[PDB]
Amino acid sequence: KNYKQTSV
Amino acid sequence: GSPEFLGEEDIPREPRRIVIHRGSTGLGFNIVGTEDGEGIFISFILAGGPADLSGELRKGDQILSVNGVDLRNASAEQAAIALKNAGQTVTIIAQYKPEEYSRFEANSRVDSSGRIVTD
Repeated sequence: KNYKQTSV
Repeated sequence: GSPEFLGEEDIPREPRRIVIHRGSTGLGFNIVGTEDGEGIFISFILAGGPADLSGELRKGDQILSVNGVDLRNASAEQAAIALKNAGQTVTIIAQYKPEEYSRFEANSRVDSSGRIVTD
């Protein structure tokens, strides 16, 4: 997916 | 006295400067990207968090920079580091890019006003 999600 | 709804008005597409003051707490939003580095986008803003309290960021904004650090070609991990380590005053340059963003989220598209719609 290549994909990455993160909280900041 | 016919109302005047915001919701038809185009969302501005030029870059904006957002200054968030968050002390030593999270900024209160989520970013999405690839490890490719094809843009870092806001996916989610937490109700009541510092970003929300700024009132000037939205889902679908691309984060162009944080405190002068160019993030247009960042990886998600390194963007997160930059944001988390940006200090108490965080100066974001953001630009609304709903077409690019909509490729991340299932069954989403952009309508005539530039709003992101999920079916």
